[PDB]
Amino acid sequence: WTIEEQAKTFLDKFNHEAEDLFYQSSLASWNYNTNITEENVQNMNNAGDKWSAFLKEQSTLAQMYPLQEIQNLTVKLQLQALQQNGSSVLSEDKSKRLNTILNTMSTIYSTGKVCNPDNPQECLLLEPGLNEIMANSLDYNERLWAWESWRSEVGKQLRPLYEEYVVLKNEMARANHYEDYGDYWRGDYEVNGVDGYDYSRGQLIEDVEHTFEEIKPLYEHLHAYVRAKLMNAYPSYISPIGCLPAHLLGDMWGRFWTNLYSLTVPFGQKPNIDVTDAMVDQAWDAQRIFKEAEKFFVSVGLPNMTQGFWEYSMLTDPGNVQKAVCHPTAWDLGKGDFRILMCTKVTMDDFLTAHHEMGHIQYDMAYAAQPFLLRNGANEGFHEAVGEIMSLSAATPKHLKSIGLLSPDFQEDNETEINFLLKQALTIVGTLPFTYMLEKWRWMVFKGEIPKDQWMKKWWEMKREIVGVVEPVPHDETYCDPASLFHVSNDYSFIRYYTRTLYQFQFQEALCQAAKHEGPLHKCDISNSTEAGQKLFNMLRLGKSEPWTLALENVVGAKNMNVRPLLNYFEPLFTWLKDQNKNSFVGWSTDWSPYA
Amino acid sequence: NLCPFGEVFNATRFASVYAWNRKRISNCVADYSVLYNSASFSTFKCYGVSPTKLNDLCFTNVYADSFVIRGDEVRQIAPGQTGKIADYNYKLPDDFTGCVIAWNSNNLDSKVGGNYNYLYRLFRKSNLKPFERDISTEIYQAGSTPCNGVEGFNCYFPLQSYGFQPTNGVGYQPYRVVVLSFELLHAPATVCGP
Ligand SMILES: *[C@@H]1O[C@H](CO)[C@@H](O)[C@H](O)[C@H]1NC(C)=O
Ligand SMILES: *[C@@H]1O[C@H](CO)[C@@H](O)[C@H](O)[C@H]1NC(C)=O
Ligand SMILES: *[C@@H]1O[C@H](CO)[C@@H](O)[C@H](O)[C@H]1NC(C)=O
Ligand SMILES: *[C@@H]1O[C@H](CO)[C@@H](O)[C@H](O)[C@H]1NC(C)=O
Ligand SMILES: *[C@@H]1O[C@H](CO)[C@@H](O)[C@H](O)[C@H]1NC(C)=O
Repeated sequence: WTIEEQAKTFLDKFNHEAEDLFYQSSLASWNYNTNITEENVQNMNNAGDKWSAFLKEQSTLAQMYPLQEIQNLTVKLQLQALQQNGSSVLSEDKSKRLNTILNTMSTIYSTGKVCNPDNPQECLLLEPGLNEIMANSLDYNERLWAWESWRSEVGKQLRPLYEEYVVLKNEMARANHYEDYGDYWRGDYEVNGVDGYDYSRGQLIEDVEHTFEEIKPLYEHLHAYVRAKLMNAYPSYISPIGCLPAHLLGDMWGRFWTNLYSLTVPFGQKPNIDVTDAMVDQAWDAQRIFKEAEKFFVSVGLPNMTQGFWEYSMLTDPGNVQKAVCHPTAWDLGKGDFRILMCTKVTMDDFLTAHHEMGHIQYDMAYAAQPFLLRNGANEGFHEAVGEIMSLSAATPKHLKSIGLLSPDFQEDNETEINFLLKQALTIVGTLPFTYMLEKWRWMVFKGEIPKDQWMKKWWEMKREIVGVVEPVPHDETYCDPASLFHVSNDYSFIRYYTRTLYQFQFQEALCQAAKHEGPLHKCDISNSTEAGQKLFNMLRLGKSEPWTLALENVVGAKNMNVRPLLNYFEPLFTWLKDQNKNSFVGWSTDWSPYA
Repeated sequence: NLCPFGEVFNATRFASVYAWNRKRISNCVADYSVLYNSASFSTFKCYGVSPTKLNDLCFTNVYADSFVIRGDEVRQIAPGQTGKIADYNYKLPDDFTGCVIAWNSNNLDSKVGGNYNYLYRLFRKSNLKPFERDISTEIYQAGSTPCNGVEGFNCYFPLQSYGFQPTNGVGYQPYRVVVLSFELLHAPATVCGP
């Protein structure tokens, strides 16, 4: 009975006790997110309290096994996850206050309505009503109305809540021996016991800033190219040297520029590489989308979805009999219960999101047999990357023609090729400055670097400088625009989508090399390749049992995040854009403003 | 004079696997073919014989062990297996001749909120020898510091609850198990096929 052996047994106890408490918290959350009510808020709060009190008792015991006397790597990793006491290091009042704040923000976010001014009772939710305006409208004033109403009438409700959330979350983080909540979040990437594979929380910030420097030129030129195109889409409204107005970017925040494809398509006379129209003509519904994503995975040697996944998931809007949070989420409840929550519409966007969310489930299924504490992505960027690897293949014209969403005599040109890359960039390259800047703002707020009466000042400064984007209306410190986005008001880390976006290409490189793919990385579709399926799975099945730096090296040969594979995926488009822009302004002045 | 298999296979309540029930069967006719087809069993595996072959056979006694476990654990009710159930709860011998039968009991043995009445033994200081049954409640001492009948540090109560919720995946759902041993002693065969 060495210490290691005593810890092994203790964890044996833990895994078995933990499984039910966690599952009951998951179920309680599921009811709330599918059916928002005070009764379901109370049950969620009760199940989460049980879970947290269980975790607290368990962690204080785990810390009675000194890690210094522990050689088993995977044992050491489990006791490392119980090294901090978690969310229960807050008083009962503060903890109940924090939950109130979290529930209120999430409820406000998926329940708040703005009413039309011409019709004082034709009300619209963010999803679908406002999102539809922000994805399809070509009217400056309609888009300005939806963008401003959301932030004015809902984001203002969130402002004082967010303030106290920061205070409370930082105390939680300080009590867990971090500097602030933002440092706490960055710990997801920390690696400690392993020599030549360590990674500190400070190296993340450095690696993100350093890596972002190499993405700027691609982004500068994509920026300049859409901005010239928007000039004709909104006569009078676009400065040739200014930032883009934030309400014209194709969704509520410009987090993705995908919906600008119809305005920026480089070669419009060619077959439509945007299969949204094609899948409405063929009567596709949500089920067809998800059964097609399932066909894609078993094509590479991975499993069907479970029967419980099909019987218990919510794959479409329930109607107005329930108030649900429609933001696509992949749920691993425990005990082999896997669900997706999604309000699926018949759109290429939702087609690809279906593959990506299923990808995360596929990950969850592959490490279900790992011990509870290691049932997780190697890091948050891994976990958000798997799905996107899949959609890189599922989005290619080759793949789209094979599932019958392009003509069977569709022909690939150097022009259809550029159309595709352009659309891919709108999504993938567009989101990077958006993603970096949002987290930098949150990191700065958590670090105490922005006085509260400067929050919205610095937010829009950072938008103008890093992102090339400018508010169409001046915003007071009564506003809380960061919170008008799901992840900010639902308390999720955001840099995952940055690191995730670099990983996904590093991985695609390795998967395509496995599948023997021939030419450039953007023509690759791993469908039907079990050798690719297998290489992916052997990383999925590991969960967090290996530090992410080694898990990454095992698949791609690098112990660190790397921007070169993404840059090279886009090289053809980069050289094109630079030619396209030879007569346009490139770069942006931050002084111009839509309003004067 | 047919054998009371119903009493066993169709009982409303089943034992926990740590305290598995054994029913002695004797002086009766047993149609093992009608059993194989009397329902859809997820598992019906015979080891020293076959079902059609058993209606040709006579035995002194038949023993029917029954209990509930997780699906992902039914693979342990077989000779030569290891793991929590085979090691600490129910051990078939290596030379086992007899049948293992199991079916999904999610609809009888799950409950919203969860049914926790079924237990399994989590810890033991050594392995059950075949067909032993351990209903002891002594604290398991994970070290040399003695427990003295109370839970605590390195001191664990050895029996734990399954949690059966109707939404669990198949591996986590309850399965009902029946194990049939066939005893031949130097005495009259009293249980035969037709
Ligand atoms: C929604 O929640 C309430 C309790 O808060 C419950 O009574 C109702 O049946 C639920 N509706 C659905 C569709 O689950
Ligand atoms: C929680 O963590 C702190 C700091 O490690 C520790 O001092 C304390 O004893 C732990 N348990 C409880 C109930 O606070
Ligand atoms: C780690 O521990 C597990 C058992 O918990 C063992 O199977 C594995 O081989 C060990 N590896 C190392 C490096 O300790
Ligand atoms: C292979 O992929 C093609 C499309 O590229 C598809 O039509 C075909 O059915 C797939 N074959 C198998 C065996 O999955
Ligand atoms: C269990 O009950 C059903 C319904 O009465 C019956 O048909 C079946 O044969 C029974 N099973 C056994 C093994 O007796």
